[PDB]
Amino acid sequence: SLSTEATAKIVSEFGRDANDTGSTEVQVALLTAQINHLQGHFAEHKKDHHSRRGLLRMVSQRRKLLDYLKRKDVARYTRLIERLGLRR
Amino acid sequence: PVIKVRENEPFDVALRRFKRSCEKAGVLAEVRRREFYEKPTTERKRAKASAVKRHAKKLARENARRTRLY
Amino acid sequence: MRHYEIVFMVHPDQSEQVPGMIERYTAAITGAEGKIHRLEDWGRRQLAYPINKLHKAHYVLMNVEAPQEVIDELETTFRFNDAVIRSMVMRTKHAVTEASPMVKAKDERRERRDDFANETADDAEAGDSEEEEEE
Amino acid sequence: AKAPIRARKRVRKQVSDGVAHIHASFNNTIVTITDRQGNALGWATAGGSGFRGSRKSTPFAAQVAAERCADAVKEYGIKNLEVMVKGPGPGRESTIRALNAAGFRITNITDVTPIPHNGCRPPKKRRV
Amino acid sequence: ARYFRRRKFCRFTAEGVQEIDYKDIATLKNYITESGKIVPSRITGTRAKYQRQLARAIKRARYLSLLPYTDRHQ
RNA sequence: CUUGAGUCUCGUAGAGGGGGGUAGAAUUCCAGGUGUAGCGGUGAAAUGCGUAGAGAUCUGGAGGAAUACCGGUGGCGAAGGCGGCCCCCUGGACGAAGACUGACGCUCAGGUGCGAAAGCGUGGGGAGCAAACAGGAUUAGAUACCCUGGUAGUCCACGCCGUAAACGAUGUCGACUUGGAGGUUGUGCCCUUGAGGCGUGGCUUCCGGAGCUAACGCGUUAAGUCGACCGCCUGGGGAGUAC
Repeated sequence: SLSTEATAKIVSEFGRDANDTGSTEVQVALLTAQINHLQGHFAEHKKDHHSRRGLLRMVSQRRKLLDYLKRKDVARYTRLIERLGLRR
Repeated sequence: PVIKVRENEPFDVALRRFKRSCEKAGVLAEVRRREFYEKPTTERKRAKASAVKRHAKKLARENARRTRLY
Repeated sequence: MRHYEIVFMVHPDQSEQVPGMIERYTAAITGAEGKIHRLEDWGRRQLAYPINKLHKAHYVLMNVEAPQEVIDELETTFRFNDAVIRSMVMRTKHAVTEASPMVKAKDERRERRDDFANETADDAEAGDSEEEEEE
Repeated sequence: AKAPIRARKRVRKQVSDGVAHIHASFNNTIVTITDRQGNALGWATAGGSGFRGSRKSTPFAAQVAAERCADAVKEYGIKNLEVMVKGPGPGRESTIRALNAAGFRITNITDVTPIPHNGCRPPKKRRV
Repeated sequence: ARYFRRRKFCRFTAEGVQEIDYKDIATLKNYITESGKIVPSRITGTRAKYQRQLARAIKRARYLSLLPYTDRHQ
């Protein structure tokens, strides 16, 4: 779940300039905004484990498409992760 | 369990058939009996289970025409 | 935006409180750019069971659309409103804003079965005849 | 307890209508006649018929319990009746016949046998 | 004319009353015994879904005192 | 590349999860009203409660676990698991058009997260029921069973090792194999001629064919034909203990 206007902002800034959602950089950036909102909820609500199962799904598919991206272009990869302010 | 729904025309004998729709069953039936949590889903809800003897009967009707028992 | 259908009733004698409460409930909703698509009062009705004693109450369908944060503040107000005896607000899925199922009964209540009193004139000042503060 | 009284003629308040309450258990019936506003005008029981066992809890003992109490209240001057029923035990209908046989109308047979919103947990009893 | 969808003599012999509207008192008493509780979908011949939603809308209604919760309130 | 899968918005069914709000009914309780001799238990019975006024019953308040009802072959979860109604945060799956990426895939030791149930530390809560305990009853023996008294417990919040028959004791995901129909729902079409009919998806189920079984049974949701990868078993007793 993400807001319509957050979904349009991601598409404007990430992937190519065609404004698709389908691509490996932009799918990584669209998952990302939802992982970050859910980690907001899960600042409290500390007994909510059966939904936390959903975070580990959203994270895991992101681990697979960043694994794919690094087997391909190092420019797209090294640019994305720093331009999207991701991980620690 | 004379059942609160009123019998069509009042008489000294309660019309127990015409009264119940979902009263006493599961709620006041297992009186002085051990309460289970999840057994009732399969234990009491037996409406499909009780239809099968009627179906078996409605099948054997047809076969009695074909055998010339009928 | 998402639609939340609030229906509530008020203890007759305490109805004199609500014309003050409604004008705030509308100023917090239209203050968030929401809408009221009717706000229908049905008149005084018989309860099936008493709530805080008395067998009568007066029934009001507000029929809000509001963003979700504002409805969250309104169910807590209306539930703890002392004049309100009980209130219900229902889910967004399959929600109506037209063609009410109680259109006749509303007219029967207001025309005949009502209180006929000053304490429900105040209720009608909270009813279709809504007056509300300026935004 | 009971006294050996001369034949009865007596008047009390001539109230004409009442409610009866039938509290049905496994071992007994308690049958209790009240005023509509809700005050004991008299009672009888199945257990004072001194059957013992399971045998106290049969429709014929439920009938005669109803007949003792309905009788006694002819001095209270009741002429019409209603009953509330409270238990799952036997004398479903045979109690109703004794209230009618006392010469009262008994048109409203309201079962009020209370279903709590899942209340207090019952004794476990046999392990089947 | 096309897409008429319940003209006449089609879906059910016995008419469907509400789904999730709960504001009329007479439509809800269609599924309430005098003991004060919602009737099974096998007795009415509802399809189970329409009944699971009504079960919420009637309960919601009851709690708002449109309906009796118990036999003791007759 | 799409022939695998992945993603965006739209729609849909349900008791999925976590925190908030909220009414009424029995036992139970305080007060007040009414009222007289038994009540309870069981094969039968005694212990138990009662004339110091019981038992039952009416009126008003009280409190808490719980939510009686959705109750059906329904739907959801992770197996076990989930059922009052609302609001807030939010998962997972089922459809459909427009559209995009293009093996980004399968499995998973280790692993971190996560409890049916009771066990359980502090806080909160406590009404009934109850292991033990006591006494009756059985003689049928263990204070067990069975009955009456009766406590921890059961109940919530957070927290500790996650136990079992842990479930379709049918691993995961995917490919292939005559179908009709029930329950019931997205959606294309119909006077929706009957929880109806056909097109095509959805879980869920009855029947039975090819194949598969020692036998019941399974059968398109396999226990068939198979695919990879992982998990586990190798005679009884003694041991789910010992090390």
